[PDB]
This record gives sequence, C-alpha cells and structure tokens, in this order.
Amino acid sequence: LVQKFQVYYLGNVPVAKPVGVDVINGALESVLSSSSREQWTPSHVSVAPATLTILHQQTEAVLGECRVRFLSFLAVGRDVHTFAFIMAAGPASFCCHMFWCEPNAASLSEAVQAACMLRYQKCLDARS
Amino acid sequence: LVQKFQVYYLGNVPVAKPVGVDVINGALESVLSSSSREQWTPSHVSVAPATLTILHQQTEAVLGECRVRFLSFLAVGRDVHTFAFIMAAGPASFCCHMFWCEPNAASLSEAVQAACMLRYQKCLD
Repeated sequence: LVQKFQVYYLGNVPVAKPVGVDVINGALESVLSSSSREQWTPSHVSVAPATLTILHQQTEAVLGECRVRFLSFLAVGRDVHTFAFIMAAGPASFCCHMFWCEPNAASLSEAVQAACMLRYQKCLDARS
Repeated sequence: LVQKFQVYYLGNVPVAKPVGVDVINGALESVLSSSSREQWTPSHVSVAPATLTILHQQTEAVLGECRVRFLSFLAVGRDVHTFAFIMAAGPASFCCHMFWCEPNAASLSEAVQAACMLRYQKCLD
C-alpha cells in the first residue's frame, strides 16, 4: 500500500511564506549552490495516508517525519529532478523539505498529491 | 449558553443537496480559489443552542445568522482549517456557509455539533 521512492534528501530549511513556487525555488538554489550530489543523503520517502517519512535506503532509520495535515504547498522545481514541499510548522513557522529524484520527480510529486487529495473528512448528518 | 470563536468567514453559497462532502468540497473550492487571504472577513462566531451568529470581528456587524434547527450537514474539509455546514434555506433550496479556523476547525466543529445535539434532544420530547 505505502510506496517508497529512492531519493536524495537535500535537507530542510525555514522559509518566509507557506506557499509559492518562488519560495521553493529559492530554497532549492540555496542547497544547489553550496553542495553537490555527493553531499546529499540517499534515502527513501514513504508516502503514507497521514505521514511522509524520510527513511534510510536500506537500514530503515528515520531522518524525518511530516504529517500531511500540515503540508501547505508542493512543487517540482525548474529542474525536473528536484522536488519540494512546505510544512506549516505552526502559526509563523514554515519548513521546506527538498529532494532530488532519478529519473525525475514527477512520480513522487503525484504520490504526495494523491496523499493530499484523498483525506478523511469528518462528516455529520444533522437532519431530523 | 455559548462558545465563541475567532475565525475567517468565507461566505455562503447555494448548494444542490442538503447533505454531501461532494457538495461541501465543491462549495469550498468555489470560495478558497476565487477569494484571497485579505478579502476574507475576520469574524466572531457565537454558537448558541438556537442560533449561530456570525459577526465582523471588530465592528460586530452582522455578516450572517443561522438557526440550528435548519442545520442538515456538518463537515471539516480536506483542509483541517476549513469548516462548512448546509442550511435549509427554502422549500427546496439549500445554502452552505464556510469558515477558516486557526489552529484548526476542531473546536468550532464540536460547538456546532453540540448545538445540533440540543435540538435533536429537544425534538425527542
């Protein structure tokens, strides 16, 4: 059920806004300008209904865990390999998680979108 | 008896059915994307046994008032912040009022749930 994607985890940075392609592009270029593919942490991203887990490539040790309910934005970068999403870690705290994917990041972004679309809503019939 | 909340009032739209998450999701998408974070009216919601009252946060001007007896459906959206309910607005008409809540819509969803319980208990007499 849960599917895992082989990625380079580029880390997470604080950002100024919860939404925007401008924000995730600037965040990615912060990582790409001072570190190469060799410095990035190879791992897996498991897209579960409630959580995204950044999880090591064979050992299965957790690098980070993000609840889908706090996800505020996601986008593939101007580079088709790069992918990022922003977590609303509170009222003014925003965090941007970044990834590099081979062959590209389209499959991983769609899995995170499906995770954000098929949510359980709380429902109540109040009729007589 | 009351519970009061600081939320954004996204307005109300006519809807096709008295119940439905399909009905409520389409209502929220109509307002979440055709309205911006600044043209959302900051509001004060007063939840009472008989009435839900929606007031402008400062001026306390009336943005809307809904009687609990006509509530037919309640729902939190796919977004945990959003909350909406459907009203019996006419003979065959239906209306959906929508809200955005911080940190989330749980406390507001409970208070409106408590109001419907008082009505459901009032009718069981």
